Amino acid sequence: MKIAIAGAGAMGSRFGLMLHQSGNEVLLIDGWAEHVQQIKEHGLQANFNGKEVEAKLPIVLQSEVEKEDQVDLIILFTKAMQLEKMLQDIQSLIKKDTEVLCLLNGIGHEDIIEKFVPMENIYIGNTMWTAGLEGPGQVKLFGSGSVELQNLGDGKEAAAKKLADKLSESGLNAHFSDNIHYSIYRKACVNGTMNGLCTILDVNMAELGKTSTAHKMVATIVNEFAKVAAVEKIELDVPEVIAHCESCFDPETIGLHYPSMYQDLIKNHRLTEIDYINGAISRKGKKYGVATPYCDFLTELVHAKEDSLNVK
Amino acid sequence: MKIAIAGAGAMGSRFGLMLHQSGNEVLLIDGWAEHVQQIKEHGLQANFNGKEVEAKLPIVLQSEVEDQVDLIILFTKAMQLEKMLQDIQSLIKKDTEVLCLLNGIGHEDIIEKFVPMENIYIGNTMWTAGLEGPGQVKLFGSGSVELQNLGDGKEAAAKKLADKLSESGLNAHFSDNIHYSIYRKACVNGTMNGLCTILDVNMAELGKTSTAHKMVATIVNEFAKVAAVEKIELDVPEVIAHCESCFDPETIGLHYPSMYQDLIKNHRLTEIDYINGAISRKGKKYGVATPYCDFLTELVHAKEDSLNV
Ligand SMILES: NC(=O)c1ccc[n+]([C@@H]2O[C@H](COP(=O)([O-])OP(=O)(O)OC[C@H]3O[C@@H](n4cnc5c(N)ncnc54)[C@H](O)[C@@H]3O)[C@@H](O)[C@H]2O)c1
Ligand SMILES: NC(=O)c1ccc[n+]([C@@H]2O[C@H](COP(=O)([O-])OP(=O)(O)OC[C@H]3O[C@@H](n4cnc5c(N)ncnc54)[C@H](O)[C@@H]3O)[C@@H](O)[C@H]2O)c1
Ligand SMILES: O=C(O)C(=O)Nc1ccccc1
Ligand SMILES: O=C(O)C(=O)Nc1ccccc1
Repeated sequence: MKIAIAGAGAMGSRFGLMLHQSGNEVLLIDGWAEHVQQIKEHGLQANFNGKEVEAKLPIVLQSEVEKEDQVDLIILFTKAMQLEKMLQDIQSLIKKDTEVLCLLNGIGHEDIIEKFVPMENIYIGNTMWTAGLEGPGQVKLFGSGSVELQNLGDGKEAAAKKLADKLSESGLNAHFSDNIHYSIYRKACVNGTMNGLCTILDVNMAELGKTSTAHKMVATIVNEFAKVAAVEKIELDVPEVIAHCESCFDPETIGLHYPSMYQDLIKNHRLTEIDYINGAISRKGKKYGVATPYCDFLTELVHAKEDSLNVK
Repeated sequence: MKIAIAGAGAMGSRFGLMLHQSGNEVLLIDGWAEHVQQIKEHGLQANFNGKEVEAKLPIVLQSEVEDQVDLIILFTKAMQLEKMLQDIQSLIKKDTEVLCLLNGIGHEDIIEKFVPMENIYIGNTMWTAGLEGPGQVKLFGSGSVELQNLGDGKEAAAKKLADKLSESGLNAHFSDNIHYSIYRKACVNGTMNGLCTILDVNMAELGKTSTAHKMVATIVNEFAKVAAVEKIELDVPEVIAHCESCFDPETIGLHYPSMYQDLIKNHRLTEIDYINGAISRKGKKYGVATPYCDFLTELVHAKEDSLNV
């Protein structure tokens, strides 16, 4: 099939590369002009599991997408703050039958996606794959991963399973889930603890785990996520989710890495996705009458940090 | 009168120096051996408002005290206060006034283990100081002191003590509501010190951020809820404004708070357990939610652990 990767940064480049290596036709769509020009002239370059790889993937600036152009599957992989503008720029690509899959971190992206895409064509999930964008046209891809996804449209279960199988045929290890909202919240707890705490404390995940108060901070935040999720009839298994968060402390899994939010703000001086993670829990709390002070304070701290570095 | 400065770091050095320049007899007591040695050999050196100054002040290691004084001024960091009181017990006679001007809350409790209640005076100060290295301080700006007796009937003795300090330029005032005053300064220390430390900014930089006001106000409200249980009713709007006045680059805004100097610059443990930590402890005791103070205290301890302090 024809697959467009809308947002061809670290993760988008991974998925595009893997989907291309299995014989899919892949179009990359991106908003970073220098990145697009590099890929045009020299292809996408990857340190892929140690091996230098190059692939000439077609790429277009999101503002230059052709209303004549058309794909079967759009995979969204922008950062949360770029999602709307990306959808505005590529709407003409959204035809009757086009599947649209969102695998961004954070909560609530469906609402935005539903302004541009018919409900029956929306698939959402999250992923445990990782990736790094080293500079224009350059990515570093290590580790293993998985994808979970579910259809949001009534009667699209089989189409969702098919979509997961298709991704799995390119090595993406994708699974259909019958409770994607539970799965999104659970992963959001990980992003809601590791990302902001590492960023503010200036540590990697193993270093965070070594501190005497990490467990208390993680557990308090996870409880706040769970109280908000319960209002939406999602009952998180808090002890399992706390343990799932703390498993990131292990050097043998992902502990030696810095989370994406750290790479964004501390290393690259870019705005973070905090409003969509802890911030989403704060805004829900206010609306539901649930106290979410740690999410409020962590969000505030991260914004302050962004401001202190003069980030956008 | 013979004055001992128990804890002769940045602030203890200021007070000692100013008290000595007015003709008081001053003994410094400290636990930093290298600092004590430097002062013995070369005197205490200060950049004092731009003038290089040297004063040869007697100094003794706290563990080698022997040597009576009339007034002890405590100026350790909070974490060193108990050990300091243990080491200098022999100096605390039925006579001796003991004045605590440390930042933080609740130091009377520990002082009462060593000092009779009628001899305890407490307060806080708006003076500033920097310890640049052993035997070296930098002293700029203006300041003030507020203090009150804790013992019944010691009001006049407290006023006299304030006048004495004022005679050395310390701009000290008696207060009839020292607990209000301690809480109000603790709100400053409970916002600026931890937030600057965690965010790696000076006070003016903190004030320029979009969320500083919200963080300050939430914290101040937690202090006020705890203080109200103890029948202290903070004027929350005025306290918030007093905190935010630190944001002004033309007054104190260009400075890094003491906690920042401690942990980020010098890799030393902080006073967090006696500021935001004291509000958390009280919140547990009174059933009052203090989540910002809990989280800020946790974040600072995690920061300390990450720097292996
Ligand atoms: N990277 C990871 O390991 C990881 C893991 C799981 C989920 N996620 C999630 O996947 C989504 C995408 O993350 P990502 O890491 O691929 O983001 P990314 O920042 O690498 O890319 C996002 C978009 O930003 C653009 N961009 C990147 N750097 C830029 C710069 N300097 N100037 C201009 N544009 C620039 C990219 O070209 C791309 O269009 C996010 O929601 C993220 O949280 C990421
Ligand atoms: N510095 C300020 O401007 C200021 C302003 C108002 C209140 N305060 C408060 O006054 C109290 C004392 O503060 P300070 O600034 O004078 O503390 P300080 O850290 O300058 O000195 C306190 C004690 O620690 C010792 N010390 C300092 N560095 C050391 C080292 N490297 N190794 C071993 N020992 C060392 C000092 O000799 C001193 O005895 C605190 O409660 C503080 O919060 C300080
Ligand atoms: O950093 C991120 O944004 C992210 O999702 N990291 C992550 C990936 C897989 C497992 C755990 C955390
Ligand atoms: O840094 C400190 O510990 C401190 O108390 N600073 C401060 C001084 C004077 C006025 C306001 C704050």
